[PDB]
Amino acid sequence: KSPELLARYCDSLLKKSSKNPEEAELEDTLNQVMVVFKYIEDKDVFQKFYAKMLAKRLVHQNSASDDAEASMISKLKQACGFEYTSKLQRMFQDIGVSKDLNEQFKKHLTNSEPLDLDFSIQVLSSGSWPFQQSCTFALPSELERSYQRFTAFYASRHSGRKLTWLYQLSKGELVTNCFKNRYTLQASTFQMAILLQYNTEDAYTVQQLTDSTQIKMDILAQVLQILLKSKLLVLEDENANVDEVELKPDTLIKLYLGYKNKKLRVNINVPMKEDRKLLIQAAIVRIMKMRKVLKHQQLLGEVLTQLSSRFKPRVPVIKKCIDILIEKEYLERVDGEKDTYSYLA
Amino acid sequence: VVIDPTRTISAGKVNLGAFRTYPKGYKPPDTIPLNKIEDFGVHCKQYYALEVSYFKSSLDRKLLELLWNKYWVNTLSSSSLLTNADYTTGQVFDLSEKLEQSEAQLGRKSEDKLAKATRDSCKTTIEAIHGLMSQVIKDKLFNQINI
Repeated sequence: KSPELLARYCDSLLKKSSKNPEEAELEDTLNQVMVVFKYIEDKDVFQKFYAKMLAKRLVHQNSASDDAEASMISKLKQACGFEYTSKLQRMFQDIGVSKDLNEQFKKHLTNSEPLDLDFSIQVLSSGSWPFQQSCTFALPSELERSYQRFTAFYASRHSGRKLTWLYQLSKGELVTNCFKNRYTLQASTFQMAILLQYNTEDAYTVQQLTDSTQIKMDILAQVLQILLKSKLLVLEDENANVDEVELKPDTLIKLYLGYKNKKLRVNINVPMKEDRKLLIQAAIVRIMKMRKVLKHQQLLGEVLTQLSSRFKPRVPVIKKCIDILIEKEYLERVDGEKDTYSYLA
Repeated sequence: VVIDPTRTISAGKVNLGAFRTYPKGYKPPDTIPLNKIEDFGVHCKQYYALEVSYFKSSLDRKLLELLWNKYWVNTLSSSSLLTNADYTTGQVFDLSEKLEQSEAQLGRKSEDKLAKATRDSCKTTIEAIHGLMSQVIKDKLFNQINI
């Protein structure tokens, strides 16, 4: 838990607050973090919660001092090694690549028929990010044309690549033309679709919104709850407490025409929220007895052949098993070759 | 004694080895090391391998040679000097090395290497002559019949 706490410290440090630490003192406190970092005996676990914390920091563009992010990973790379910071290097490079990609896309737009909205997208990458497409969603009629346009731009530039859009992590801004004044709210894609459904009629039932947006039940219920919290959708019984109201697919929710919030920058997009090791050791010692002298890669391949057919173990676990078996003086390294083991019983 | 059933079955010949070991912390005597650790364990210098030979009694020999018809047919067509020619060449090679060592020793621990080299030479020559005698007997038995 202490590693997690240190990593959350890191998160604050780099993320973003009302006060931005100067670049001089920002690296000063980062050096102190690395002073205690080497004292940490176990290094594998630190990368586990640092990956998801960093991914949320960058995908939402909530990171502060992205230059300090490059130096932070630079310090880590020389500390533990390339393999320990290989995944995080992909995350940073994807942000830099997509930032360049956005600039070229804007230039391509001017030379052709322009869009009707300011469109920006982070392309990310598959296999290196914890994100995955988990919620089905129907693309709104207003956010389709631009969609197609970008796909074309991503087909002429890159061939053989397929995009898998993540509407769960996509935000946006929506203007209004029917309120008392001109408002500009910020909401996720789900909330944008729900609020744009009311463009042609006044009141809809819950089922009429579920079958129009194809969002799953739990996420749709949560989005309706937060929208009701922002008093943007008004139920028939005003006096009923919103938290204890039980939602059913029969209530006729209508758009609140008389919305009169004083602030013109309403942000309703606020975020929410052992046994195997012995088996690997036995396989390693058996393979070492069968083959007296082996290389690290050949030993890994043999372990994968004999044992990975059962539960598909992770390579770092096997490497740690090799290290602990070395400490137990079960197999020794051979001088003259960095990766060579001899079964010394 | 260490046996290897898998290689015995897959090769057609028995894979066996007899070994003896040295006392604890005693006798550290001084391309060979690489293959030595490749086929032996890490403790190559901690134990040595005896030369394994087999024997049988007269009744056992008679029963075996009288068991199947494929044992006297394989004797009249054994064709030595060709089944194990490579072993003979290797014996001649290490005989030459032993003769060189004996020549070096006799020019100037106390083992009389010349006698052992002579015994090895007599042994290998005797196997060669035995093979030639088998070939001569086969030629006289089969080729010199019916004109």
